[PDB]
Amino acid sequence: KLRLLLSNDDGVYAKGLAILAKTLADLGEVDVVAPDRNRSGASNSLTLNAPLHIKNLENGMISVEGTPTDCVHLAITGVLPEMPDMVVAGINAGPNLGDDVWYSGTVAAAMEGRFLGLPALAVSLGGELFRYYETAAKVVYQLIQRIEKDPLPPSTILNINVPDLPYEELKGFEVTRLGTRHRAEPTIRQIDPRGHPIYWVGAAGPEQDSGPGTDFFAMNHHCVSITPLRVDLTHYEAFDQLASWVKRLEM
Amino acid sequence: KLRLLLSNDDGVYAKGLAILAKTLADLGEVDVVAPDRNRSGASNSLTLNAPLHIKNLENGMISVEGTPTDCVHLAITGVLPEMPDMVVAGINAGPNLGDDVWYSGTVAAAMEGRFLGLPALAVSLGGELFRYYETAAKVVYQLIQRIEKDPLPPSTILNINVPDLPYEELKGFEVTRLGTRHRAEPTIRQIDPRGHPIYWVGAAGPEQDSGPGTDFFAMNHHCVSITPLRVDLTHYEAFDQLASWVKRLEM
Repeated sequence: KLRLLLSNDDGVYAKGLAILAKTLADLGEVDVVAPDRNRSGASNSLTLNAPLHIKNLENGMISVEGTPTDCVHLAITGVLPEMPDMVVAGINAGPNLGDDVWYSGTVAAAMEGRFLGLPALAVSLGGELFRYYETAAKVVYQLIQRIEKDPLPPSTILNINVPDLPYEELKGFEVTRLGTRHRAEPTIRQIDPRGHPIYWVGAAGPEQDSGPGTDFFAMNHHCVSITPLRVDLTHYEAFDQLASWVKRLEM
Repeated sequence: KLRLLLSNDDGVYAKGLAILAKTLADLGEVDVVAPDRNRSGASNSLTLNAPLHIKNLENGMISVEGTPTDCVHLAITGVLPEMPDMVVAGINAGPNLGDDVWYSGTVAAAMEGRFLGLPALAVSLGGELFRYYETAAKVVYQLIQRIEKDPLPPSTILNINVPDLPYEELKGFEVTRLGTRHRAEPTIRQIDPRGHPIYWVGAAGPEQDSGPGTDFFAMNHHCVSITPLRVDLTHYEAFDQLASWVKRLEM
């Protein structure tokens, strides 16, 4: 069979998502469960205090009045009649590189697919212009066909970024680590029309660790970037110092 | 004098936060910057699409019309006059164990207090009754007191869960790894007053990986559980295998 669950964070009507769904429709059964509108910065947020409305669209897609994580979670806990085999999230309007991945709703939807039997993919198109969604879609199509022939470890979550170029201009595929940024920009305080102060979250800081081997570098050099993400947040490297510290607390 | 920034995800009115703030005010200068509403499930979502209104309450707590991550992020990028020395989030009404940390606003607040340099603690009280916030407050007091004299690595973020028991009934402190949960409970479908289907996210699933060494195991045996969390999401251990697989993709 191969049943693919697709979601995104740009909203159910986004171009990135429609192109991905059309292209993957040739590989298996595609279900789309996506937010009804733009949910950037949603990260892995779940809506817990309120219930969500859900609408079946004329085109077959399912639109949810909730977050990207809400979409995938609901989809794999009863909203879909049949359990999907993997999650693919995207194609995002914009890159998800380095520190940005921590806040990304696109990455979060993929992460929610860790419960399934096959790898989950998050896919993002770089730049600000978004001219070649078809390139990202082709990359994903290829990854899935291979995953069928050549299994990856279970609970593999791949963060994929694709240069906004024609497929032929792509310089290769690279396994990368997450780059880093410098400190975030300060908050911006303004005064609203009634004289109440308001504060914007500042922009992310400039790229810091962006050298060879990072996702930033691969993208800046026209390579598809593929980063495998941890599903266990335990800092094992810290155990030695922390455990001895806890031992010293016994009085 | 030690500067502590306190936040939470239960909201600025929560008993857990009030107790924690009263207790730690003895150890240093405390600034409280917390959401004006219950933001359970917020994960590290950030408000990017709009500016945030912030207000000072009569008791000196700062109330933010946004997420727990918004609170800490704004607090450390120009809302406050001085950089805090550490961030303490909680005390949460309910445990944050294993998988929970992906969605927890409380954990995210502490985590935001890390990858901008600062040490940080997330603190959660177990169970569903929350009879002994004072116990979690006392535990945190002792850990911070000790941290001042017997320093942990500067990059440390701790996820702390406290059994809901009188302090005298705690069996100890334990370093732990994140356990795992079984599949989450089914979505709960209802109909709204106007005849439209609505769906509630179901409760977290039962403990799966719950044996010796895990946070669940420590909590089940009445120990305070202490898990250090990592800031690098790159799954390095998977690189070599993934790199090899990407080459076969390119074949």
